[PDB]
Amino acid sequence: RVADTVGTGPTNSEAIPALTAAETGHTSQVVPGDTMQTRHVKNYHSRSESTIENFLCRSACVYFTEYKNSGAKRYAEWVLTPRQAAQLRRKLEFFTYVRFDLELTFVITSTQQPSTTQNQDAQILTHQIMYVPPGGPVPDKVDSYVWQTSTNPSVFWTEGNAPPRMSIPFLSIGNAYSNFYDGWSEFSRNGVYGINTLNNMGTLYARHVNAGSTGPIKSTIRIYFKPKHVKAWIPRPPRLCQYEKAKNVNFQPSGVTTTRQSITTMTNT
Amino acid sequence: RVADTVGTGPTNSEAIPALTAAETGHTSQVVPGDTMQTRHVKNYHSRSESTIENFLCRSACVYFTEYKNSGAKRYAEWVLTPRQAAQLRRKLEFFTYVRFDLELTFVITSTQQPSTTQNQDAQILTHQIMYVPPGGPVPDKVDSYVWQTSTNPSVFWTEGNAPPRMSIPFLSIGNAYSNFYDGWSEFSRNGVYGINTLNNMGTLYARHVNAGSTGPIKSTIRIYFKPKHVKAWIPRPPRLCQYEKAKNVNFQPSGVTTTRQSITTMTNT
Amino acid sequence: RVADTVGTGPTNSEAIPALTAAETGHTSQVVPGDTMQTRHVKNYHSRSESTIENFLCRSACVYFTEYKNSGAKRYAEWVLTPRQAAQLRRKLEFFTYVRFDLELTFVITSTQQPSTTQNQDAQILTHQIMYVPPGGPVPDKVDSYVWQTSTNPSVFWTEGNAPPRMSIPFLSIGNAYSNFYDGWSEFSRNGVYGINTLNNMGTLYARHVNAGSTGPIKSTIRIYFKPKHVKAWIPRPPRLCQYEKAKNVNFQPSGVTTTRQSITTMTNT
Amino acid sequence: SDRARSITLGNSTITTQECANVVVGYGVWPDYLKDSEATAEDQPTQPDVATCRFYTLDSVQWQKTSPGWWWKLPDALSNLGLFGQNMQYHYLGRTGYTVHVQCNASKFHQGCLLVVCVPEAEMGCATLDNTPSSAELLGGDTAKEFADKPVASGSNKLVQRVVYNAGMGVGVGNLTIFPHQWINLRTNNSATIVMPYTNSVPMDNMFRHNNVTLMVIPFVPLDYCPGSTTYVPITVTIAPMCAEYNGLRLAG
Amino acid sequence: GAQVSTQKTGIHYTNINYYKDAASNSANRQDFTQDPGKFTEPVKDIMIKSLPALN
Amino acid sequence: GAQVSTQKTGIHYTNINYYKDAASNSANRQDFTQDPGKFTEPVKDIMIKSLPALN
Amino acid sequence: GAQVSTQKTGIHYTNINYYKDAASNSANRQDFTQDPGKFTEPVKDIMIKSLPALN
Amino acid sequence: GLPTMNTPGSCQFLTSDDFQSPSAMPQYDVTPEMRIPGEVKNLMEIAEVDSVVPVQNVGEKVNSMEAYQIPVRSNEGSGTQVFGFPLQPGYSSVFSRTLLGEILNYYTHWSGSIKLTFMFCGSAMATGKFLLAYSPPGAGAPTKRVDAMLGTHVIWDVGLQSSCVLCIPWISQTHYRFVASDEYTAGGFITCWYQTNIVVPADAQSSCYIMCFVSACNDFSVRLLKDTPFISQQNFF
Amino acid sequence: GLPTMNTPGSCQFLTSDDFQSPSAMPQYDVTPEMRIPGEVKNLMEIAEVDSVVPVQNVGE
Amino acid sequence: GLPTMNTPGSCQFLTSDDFQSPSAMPQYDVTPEMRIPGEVKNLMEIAEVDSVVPVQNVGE
Ligand SMILES: O=C(O)c1ccc(NS(=O)(=O)c2ccc(N3C(=O)c4ccccc4C3=O)cc2)cc1
Ligand SMILES: *C(=O)CCCCCCCCCCCCC
Ligand SMILES: *C(=O)CCCCCCCCCCCCC
Ligand SMILES: *C(=O)CCCCCCCCCCCCC
Repeated sequence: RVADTVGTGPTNSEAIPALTAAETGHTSQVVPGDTMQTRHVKNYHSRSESTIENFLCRSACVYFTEYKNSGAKRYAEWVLTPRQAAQLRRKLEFFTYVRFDLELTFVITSTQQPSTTQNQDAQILTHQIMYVPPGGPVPDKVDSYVWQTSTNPSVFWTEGNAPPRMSIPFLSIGNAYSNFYDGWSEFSRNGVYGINTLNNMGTLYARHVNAGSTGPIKSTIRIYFKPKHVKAWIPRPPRLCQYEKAKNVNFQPSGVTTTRQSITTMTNT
Repeated sequence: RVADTVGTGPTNSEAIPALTAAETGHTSQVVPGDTMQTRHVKNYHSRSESTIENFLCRSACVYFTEYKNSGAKRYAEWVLTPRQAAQLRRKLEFFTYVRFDLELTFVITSTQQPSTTQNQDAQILTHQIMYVPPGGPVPDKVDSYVWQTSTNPSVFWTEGNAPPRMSIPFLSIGNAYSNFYDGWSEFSRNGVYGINTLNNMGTLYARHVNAGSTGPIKSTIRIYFKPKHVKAWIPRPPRLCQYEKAKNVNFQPSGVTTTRQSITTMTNT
Repeated sequence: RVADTVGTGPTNSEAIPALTAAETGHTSQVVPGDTMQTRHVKNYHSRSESTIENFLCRSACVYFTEYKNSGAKRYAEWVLTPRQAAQLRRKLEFFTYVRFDLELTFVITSTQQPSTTQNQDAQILTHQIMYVPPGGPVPDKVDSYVWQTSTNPSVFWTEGNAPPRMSIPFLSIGNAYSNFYDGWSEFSRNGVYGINTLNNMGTLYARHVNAGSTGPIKSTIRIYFKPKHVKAWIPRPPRLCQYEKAKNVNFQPSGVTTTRQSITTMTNT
Repeated sequence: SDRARSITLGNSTITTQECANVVVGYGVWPDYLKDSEATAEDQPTQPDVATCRFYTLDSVQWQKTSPGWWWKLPDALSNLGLFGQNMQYHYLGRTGYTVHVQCNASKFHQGCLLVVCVPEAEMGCATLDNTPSSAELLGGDTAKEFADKPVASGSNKLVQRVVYNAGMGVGVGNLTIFPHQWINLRTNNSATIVMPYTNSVPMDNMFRHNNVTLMVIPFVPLDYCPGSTTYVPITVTIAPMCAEYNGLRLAG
Repeated sequence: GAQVSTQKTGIHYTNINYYKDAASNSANRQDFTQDPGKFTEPVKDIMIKSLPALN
Repeated sequence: GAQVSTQKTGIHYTNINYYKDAASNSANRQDFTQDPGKFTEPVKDIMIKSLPALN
Repeated sequence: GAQVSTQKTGIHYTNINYYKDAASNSANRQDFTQDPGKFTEPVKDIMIKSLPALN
Repeated sequence: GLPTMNTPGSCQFLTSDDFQSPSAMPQYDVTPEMRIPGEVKNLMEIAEVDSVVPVQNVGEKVNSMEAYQIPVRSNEGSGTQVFGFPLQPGYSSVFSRTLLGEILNYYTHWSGSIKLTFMFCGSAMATGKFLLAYSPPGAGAPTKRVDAMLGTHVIWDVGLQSSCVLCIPWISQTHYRFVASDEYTAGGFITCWYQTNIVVPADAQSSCYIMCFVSACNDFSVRLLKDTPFISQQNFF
Repeated sequence: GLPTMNTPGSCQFLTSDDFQSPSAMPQYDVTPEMRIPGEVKNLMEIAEVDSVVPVQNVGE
Repeated sequence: GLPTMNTPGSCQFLTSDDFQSPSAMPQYDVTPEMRIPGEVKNLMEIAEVDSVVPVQNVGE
């Protein structure tokens, strides 16, 4: 981790650690004792908060969807990506290739909707969240045969309990997920660009298992991703521009930095 | 599990691994190095997802019934079979004989029913699910003496808790359950065909133990089967046709495959 | 801990333990056997309730705020300090420098607010409390992108469960928190006095994650601090005056003690 | 002494008199694929000295106003030699590179270039609901150029090229985490980077994925006084390293 | 009476059985023995590849 | 990795730590060391009772 | 089959794995190995400070 | 069963918690790893890498490459300033979007030494000397060369070897400093002056540029994760 | 009793979970096994068996 | 799972309780200690120190 400062006295020598050539593409290994007289300091500081498995291993909200126990929008569909929401996305894009296991956690809430229904009296709601791996049947309605879940992972959750959670393995067909792809999936080099199937990891469906009330209730499910067991390769400059789309790297040109008055001024504007 | 590819150089030999006779009823044991030059590859792939105790060991919804705390249909009756619902049924019918222990899990939900009752105010519902082994008394009403459960297994469940579950042994009188029976139970060879008593495993009853509200509440119980400790013998071709009935193998004649334009075309229709 | 009394007989000696000079700034070490005849007593008393890690290690309410699921004041903001509430503050100010780990515990309650809304029917409330370390984005509304919590610690709590709690390390940039600062942060010695950044430890935000009801509900969150793993240095006279402000040591001049009739009277007034 | 260098690959030899060392990747030198990382079961083709040798690309003038240039690596050598004839007959291949950029000018000239090899440099589009076409990203040994002003948004399949965002939406001054050297005209006249194969798969098709992009970007413009040479070229030379190919089929 | 077994990896876990019936135990997930030679090669005579199947 | 320590009496208890941070541990209640001699008797010369404080 | 490891301090804790998959385990927090020499000093020749970078 | 009791914090979702949870796909074997070049195991690996600093950033310079360039020229006399900016990465306009500075808007606290490198990009006939100074805080910025040579400084002579390093020692009352602006944990000021004029012959440009780089030393550390103020959204993308 | 704390994922029904659960019929002894020909222990056993491919499949 | 039973006093917040609770900031290393003069470990240390008594306290 952090290294200890070593004491140094006066010099007058043919050594020149301060002078260097930065054209070589090498970062100089100069320490403070080289350029000045220092005392010996014992350092007890650590670099344990800046591990990759600390930086990326906190739950982050990626998406939220709504669905109702009446009318249209009886269920919610979402294709799992960590690219809908800015904050998690930016952190993963300090790297080109990442490999991790997910832990999904769901915060499901319900809100009574305005109506003129007399004598509402909800029963407790039970919700079903169904993970469907790539390919295979997709529910086209609440009350299809796809919600049987004979071989699709699924959880059921009654209100007023702890959030559900489940672990997902590393599901890539590649040896790492890629956050950037500089190519086309077609051999003609036509169609969509930057689209790849290394990051597929199914679709998520959510519904009510009962309409408890005679009146309308609308639920909101929020999905949290927590990377764990992380490994990362090839670091990249942070994103400077705001994101526009979830499938593209497209951007509006942004200035390098914010301005200031002069090149000698000691304040920001 | 998966085997390692072995490197091979040029050949010119009296050996003929590629030529075979497929009339012998033997599947050829040719590997890629036989027919071409290969490199040596180490494989670290496994066949752990295709074990029979992975394939069949996930909960699957088999049935659901409804019952009310008022009027007619005060309780639900169901004879335990894994043949009401398509998805579980198809998986078990990759085999002729299977032997397993069940784990039943019940998802019980309640929904307020429309009425003109003023000042409804439900108390928490408690439900009783009663397993009755083959033979013995059958409840003919809610509030019969059969719900005493002196010697019938039974569970009680109050709303807003975890789903009940219970394990069931292997209950066959035979040494395995049979998924197919090519015979009659009668010695005359009259009556129903394909009916056998190796797969009996009682009837399930479900009711409300209280009507909490002054208004009407209707509950829905969903039964989930999870095979475990599985053993299976004699594999069979998968079902090609849609199922029609739960006691018969009856089918509508279906084509072998879907069509395409030509025998040289590289797309489906 | 407590020491044992030692027996003593008559004296007539050139020893003078009773006579002392109190000008020396030394507290006399006279024990009762010095000035009179005593018996030998075994003491089994202990000083275990007057440890610093007993005195300061009990939960104490520091603040409470309110927020609603409708209208203005959708969330609550509070900068963490143990100086809003008198009782905890006074105990810590028996010392100049303290060092401890917090344990936060939150008691969150909700109260229905009067309205003319017909057919209210609340769903269970879920609350989010978000800790934001010094610097970084601050939510400016309910439904901002800051409540994503990609890297800010956060808890979610559904009603009718145990209070949340979390431990916080010792977060000072100094080697101890200071309860007193006799200086300015500016080098000019202008601006606010007694203001220092050794005691920064972020801001706390709290909101509803759903409005469950059609009618208005107002919640109250109460924050409890419990010091633990305490170390304390340099003791100080207790506060004699009532506190006025949370950032100042400002006071109204108070008499030394309460009065009594005479210097020979044996009662208080 | 430390400034002289010679690199020999196949027929080719490069010699420089001013050299800033050689940068090697992420401290990984090109190697052939192992049999404990391989997936494909056929015997590789390894042409050796018919693929792994220096190829010069077209030169491009450095002017007082020039914004920069980029070349996408497997598709800038795709028409050249037997490197180009092995990647259209095979489905797979993997290779590292040695990139050598030359630019010589007098001791009365000044300027500075940044030479970077950027893994998977995916580049934005001027219009925000389209992605670029393959005729705006890929040259073929001709360099594509950046712009100094934003590309206007039409109904475009154009690339958003601006030097200061690098066409990727990042600060251009932070491209120094990628293997890099500077050509500063008062010091050195050449730069050498040796890239290893970087991908998340052991081999990949090279006619629809570009796994590296070379960019040469002026940070200090070219300047000289009247009477000096006004034409200063920048030549790029690229050699494959440990090329393999697998999956022999028909051309295309 | 705890069993310690290896986990599925690209460590170890501990398990105690709590019930008196062996139908209450968790599913057997880690049984990987197999023998495809009953369904492939059910022939009485031994087939050798690199020799005629029929003489 | 359990610690066994004595209880406060006029027996013993068992404790296991469950978390990887040492700020998650329960409070230290049983530390009874003390030294009042910093605040009482801070004088440079050693005071002996049964002798004049000032000669 | 318990592991006993040291906590982060300015003691020890106990952990048992309960599941048969190694993707169910808690996050690895205490891996502190590092090597900045891939990204700093990627040069082929060894640079010695206190000697010219270019002769 | 076994008598148990629940404590505060049961049935909560803390986003920083580490607990075990069952897999939704059991007995799934993951694909093998391959060695990919340039594995990262710490973010202080990639904060020790030089990154061009946009010292200029005055009006319309941030929308060009002129931000990174620092003017120097032949002028009458010497002892005129070249640049000045305050030490406070992850706050200052100059340093907030540098590679060092963006691994430091995810943290509340920072400690250790920082090394600036300068690279002279004139012609090879140009020559000059500079005074690269750093002043601890408590007396404001130096406004003359003679005020600036009372702090830490290095005199840089340009010849062969076209770079020089000004290493900024850690001189602080506290062990850590805030990333965000506070006057209690003020950093000091970094300034540059002509020690000697830029001297050129005829037919060589008398205007030259300097480029600046910044990286952390090996005694550097960061602490206390937080959200960055530099990414936003109004809706899902 | 023993101080405990519940974590996320308590009182959920995950369909892929493996936990122990009490038997509804305790001390029930199951019928003996017999050796039945052709036991299957993996599905890659029965994917290694030749199967006639319908190459033609054009209209009727 | 393991059969358990809850006792009275579950889901209460007693202000005097000592239980362990997870940290909101994991792997956070705290600043080193320094020796500061006059550490206090008991309050009977600082009750053994002489303090001027206001014996008179009659009116003003
Ligand atoms: O609270 C958070 O966790 C949360 C809040 C905001 C957020 N990101 S955001 O870009 O600020 C954002 C802000 C609002 C919405 N949004 C709505 O508020 C809404 C209401 C009704 C339908 C659809 C939507 C919907 O897309 C979506 C994203 C992420 C998470
Ligand atoms: C062998 O079983 C003894 C090993 C130690 C057992 C620890 C038991 C854990 C708690 C009891 C589980 C009891 C289930 C009925
Ligand atoms: C040393 O720690 C081993 C002694 C026996 C440990 C019994 C553990 C009790 C149950 C597990 C607690 C685990 C907390 C993460
Ligand atoms: C090694 O694992 C044996 C050490 C003692 C184990 C105590 C186990 C604690 C209670 C059981 C946890 C079981 C999780 C499935």
